[PDB]
Amino acid sequence: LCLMAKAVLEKEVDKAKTDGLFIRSGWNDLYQGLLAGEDLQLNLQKLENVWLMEEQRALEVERTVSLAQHYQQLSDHKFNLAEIVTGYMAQDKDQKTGNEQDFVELKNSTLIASLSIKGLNLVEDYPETMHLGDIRRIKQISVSL
Amino acid sequence: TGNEQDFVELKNSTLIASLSIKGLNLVEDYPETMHLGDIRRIKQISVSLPALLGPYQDVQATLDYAGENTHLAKGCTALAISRGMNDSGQFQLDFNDGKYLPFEGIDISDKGTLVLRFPNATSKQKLLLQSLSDIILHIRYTIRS
Amino acid sequence: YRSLANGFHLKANVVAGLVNWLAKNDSEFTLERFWQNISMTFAEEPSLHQLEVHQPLLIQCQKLSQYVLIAQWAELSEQEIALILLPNGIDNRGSAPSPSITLLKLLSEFKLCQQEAKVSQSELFDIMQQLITDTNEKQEKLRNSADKVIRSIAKSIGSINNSMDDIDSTISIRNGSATLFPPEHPMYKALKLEVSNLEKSKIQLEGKKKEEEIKLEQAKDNIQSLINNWDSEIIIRLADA
Amino acid sequence: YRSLANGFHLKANVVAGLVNWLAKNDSEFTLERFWQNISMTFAEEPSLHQLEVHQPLLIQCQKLSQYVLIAQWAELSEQEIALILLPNGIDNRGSA
Repeated sequence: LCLMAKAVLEKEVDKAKTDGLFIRSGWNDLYQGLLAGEDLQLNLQKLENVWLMEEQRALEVERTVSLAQHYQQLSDHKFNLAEIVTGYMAQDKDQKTGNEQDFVELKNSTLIASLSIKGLNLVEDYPETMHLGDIRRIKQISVSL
Repeated sequence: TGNEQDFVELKNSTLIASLSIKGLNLVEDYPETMHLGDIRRIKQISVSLPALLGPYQDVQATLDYAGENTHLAKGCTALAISRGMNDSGQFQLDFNDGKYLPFEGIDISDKGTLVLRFPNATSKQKLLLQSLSDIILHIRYTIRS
Repeated sequence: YRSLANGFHLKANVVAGLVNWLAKNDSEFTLERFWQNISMTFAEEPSLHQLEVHQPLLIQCQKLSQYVLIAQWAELSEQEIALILLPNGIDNRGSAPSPSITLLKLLSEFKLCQQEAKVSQSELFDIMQQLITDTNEKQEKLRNSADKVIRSIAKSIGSINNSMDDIDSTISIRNGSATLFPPEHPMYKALKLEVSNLEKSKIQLEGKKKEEEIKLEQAKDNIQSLINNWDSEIIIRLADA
Repeated sequence: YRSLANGFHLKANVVAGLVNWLAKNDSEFTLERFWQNISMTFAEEPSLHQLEVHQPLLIQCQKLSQYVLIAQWAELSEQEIALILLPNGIDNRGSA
């Protein structure tokens, strides 16, 4: 459980501060493992202090990237999505792949509308020359149709 | 530039619509001759944008605090815009939470400015920044003895 | 071993010595076989007739109790047992001699040796261990455990220099990204603190490095001096003890 | 000092007197050097041969134990040690 708590706080709080917490095992075989719970209590109290000091306010961004960008996608393999899926409604088991990153295919009757995350270009929304955002983490992805 | 306190500029394709908090004159709303309000503290600042976005076009924008403040906790100087309606820099904005809010704990009579930087207008922000009437800036502050 | 030691009024290392002691004499006994014989009985319905059927447990537990009686009579420590569990030991026979009168008077003369010396007894076990060992596996084992700490201190310096290079690269990036910024306290007064706070981290990493270099120097001094094992110093240690 | 004092059955100020006592005689000994010699060994895998290699700890701990025997024989208090740790002390020789 203490290792769970360390590996979960290392998501939010960066690993430059949670270094010396659970390096040593508190158990001592030469004695009967006495005072092993004190090591866990201290190393959870220090973990909790790391969480309460160095937790920061999130900067939320809601970005709506529809799939009207396959027409924009990579400018060497571009296509209109509604026209090509109308083409895929008949003549089964074909493919017009854009790339290995972005494509629309069907191997079976199941069709796959893939989309690369690097091709979304979401680091251009809040770029350099204004200083923020060491790390950008996805919070939640919801879909509208 | 209007002044060094209130101005509209652009150093890069990012434009800056700055706004001084002392120039808001919020201590004139509940003045003297009625006896209340030793301290006035900002509780929460939310922004509305009467722009046209249509179905799914997004506004990127920021807010910053400029003056000196040794009491804003961690990352509470910033706030991002993504909707245009009356929104804040939190998902599902709730006052009955154990955390603080962005811009919470700022005096009214300060010499700091609300900066309100938009990202690159040479990029996709053009034709979004064109239809811009004004910025509403719903301010919720707390009068307390 | 811990639960067998606390079942009696014994110590864990004494029982870990005695089971390995009985792992050699009566080679039918094995601690794995002892646990398998425990797990055969004591099913969903254990009883006393299940022990009356499975007589190898009734042999092995009394066999353990005999060596427990010998260890309580001779009052053996854990390193006293560990000295006789050396792969040749007393050199009359191989490792772990059988409980005869010969062992049971060897332990008596051994306790007389512990009484006569009037010094710390772990000194006696180290001297007696160099008299049993060969000073050829010991020297290479010290060289291996010495190059291990050279490797660990060099790996710690190699891991801290990467973080120092990372902090230096980020400070160089944040200095290169700074321009004039004629708003100073609105916009320029965020990179100065973000550089000056990492300056203290640079000072802390240099403070760690200036002691880990002393660790390297003390290691390379105390490891290039293991030459003087000449086998005559052990009897000098006997005349000391 | 507190953990070395509680390792034996001693007091914290008595050990803080005795380490500063040994900081002057045998000037190779330093409490910083003692902590660095502790941190050299006792790595991710400590053992007894690592102490057999690093013999300055085996000198320094026995050197500490000698002054512990002298402080237990003479039954020194902390201010008895602090009076002899004056910069000239008994004036026959210098400090410590």
